[PDB]
Amino acid sequence: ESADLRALAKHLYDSYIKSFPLTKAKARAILGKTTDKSPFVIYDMNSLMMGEDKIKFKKEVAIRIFQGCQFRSVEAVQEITEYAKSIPGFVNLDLNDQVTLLKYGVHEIIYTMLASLMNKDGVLISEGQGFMTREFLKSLRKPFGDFMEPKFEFAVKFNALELDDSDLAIFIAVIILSGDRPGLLNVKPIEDIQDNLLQALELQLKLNHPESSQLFAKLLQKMTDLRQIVTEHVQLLQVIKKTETPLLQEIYKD
Amino acid sequence: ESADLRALAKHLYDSYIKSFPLTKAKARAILTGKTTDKSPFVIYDMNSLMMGEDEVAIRIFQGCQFRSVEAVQEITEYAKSIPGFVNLDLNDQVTLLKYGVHEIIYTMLASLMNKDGVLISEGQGFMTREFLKSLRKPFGDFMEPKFEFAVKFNALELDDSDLAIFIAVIILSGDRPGLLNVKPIEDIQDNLLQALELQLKLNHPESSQLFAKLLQKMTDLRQIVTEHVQLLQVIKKTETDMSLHPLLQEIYK
Ligand SMILES: Cc1oc(-c2ccccc2)nc1CCCc1ccc(C[C@@H](C(=O)O)n2cccc2)cc1
Repeated sequence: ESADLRALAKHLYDSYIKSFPLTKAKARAILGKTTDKSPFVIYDMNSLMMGEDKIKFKKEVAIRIFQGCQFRSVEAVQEITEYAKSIPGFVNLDLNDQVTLLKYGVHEIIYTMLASLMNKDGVLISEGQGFMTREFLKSLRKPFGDFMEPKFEFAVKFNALELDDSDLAIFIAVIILSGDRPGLLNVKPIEDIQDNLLQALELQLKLNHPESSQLFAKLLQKMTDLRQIVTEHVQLLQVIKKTETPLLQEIYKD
Repeated sequence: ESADLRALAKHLYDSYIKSFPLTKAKARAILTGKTTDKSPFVIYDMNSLMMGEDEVAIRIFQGCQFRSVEAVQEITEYAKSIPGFVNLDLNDQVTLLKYGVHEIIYTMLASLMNKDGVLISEGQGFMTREFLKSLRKPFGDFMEPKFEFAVKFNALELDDSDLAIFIAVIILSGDRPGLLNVKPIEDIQDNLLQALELQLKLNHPESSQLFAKLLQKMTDLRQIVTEHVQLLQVIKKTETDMSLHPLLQEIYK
């Protein structure tokens, strides 16, 4: 029934709003033009120095930035974890499976949601208070110059679909309820749920983007691009391990 | 109009049948015991390999190469039948084939597989999964991920008419590295995706969201290709005397 799919769609949009403080609509207004404020721009080493001193950020510079992405990605995991629980049926799943789906899904959500904060020239930083340019990130080092580049390329491609928060809220849920995560114990109810969410997403895009033909298919094929980016992210973290050689190390276990 | 989509579905299926001599329907008939087709000789060890022939790890490897070269040429014929494909920039035609070819091969190879092995030699033979594992250190690994994919993919229970549209969709992907005109390619794929969407709903009415589940397999396919390339580079260096087929070299370049 199309009413229940629409009900599922709004539920999720309502949860998403409560879970994620900095929304795409907001990020876009900031990027985009709503000149009621302005983010501090970081475009080289000197602008970074002021960036710290001016707005509060709670060794080598290339390292210090990388460690900031870690801090922020840990914050995002809690936000995504909170959102997951609102997805109808998710908390009724076996607890090991809940943890499994969060464990593997979280990086895909992060880069998906990152794209909302990125344009072709840079990324909003620190609750949108800043803007780190793409050039500045390119110019970091032999290891750290390629950390963000693949994520900018995906964003450019992802953002060309012009999804909004109402669309994304349902896409994110689809991602979490992936029944192919390794080590899952009861795959059926996960797929039962994802199938329900895929119906709601399908209907969401049709009503919200009636002229955008086959957008559902294009977005689902963007799931390969997310998976490939996540794959080649740990491929950098393996090399970081052999370059960046205590109780904080524990907090950012992964 | 759906009628236009049904016409495209029919057209692609027809070309599929004309391009691929060993269909899934034929493959399944041979595997299950249908008396339309005849039973395969089974290769499960060295003597059974010696009998069927009436160093082996390399022999099997060069055998898979010859079959991929053969498949590439079949896939190339199929592609040309795809409305709009031959009208594309020639450079892109080659690029779409370069990256789409192996993804098609592993998709269609699933059709020839069950959990316990794979049809060979136009369905005359059947080589067991376990036998393929028992091969030399660098050659014992190549087929497993293909089997693990096939088991998952075959569970969707697509038929040749479904596969015909899906492989069309794979070929006309506008995200291939180095394409010149993404728009004409994506316009055609939209049309194909619509057709597939209608094909699946009609052909598999009781099968919820098969379209979405099918598209998500394109993830699994791309991983299979990367694992394989990695694994070929190991053999380049291990086996200095082993030759890869020119057509396969230029694809992997
Ligand atoms: C296990 C087996 O053995 C034979 C075979 C064929 C003829 C003679 C002896 C064995 N075919 C198969 C499997 C089906 C054919 C087949 C297998 C694998 C591939 C992928 C293919 C590729 O990546 O291009 N390849 C090349 C070398 C190793 C893999 C393409 C085609």
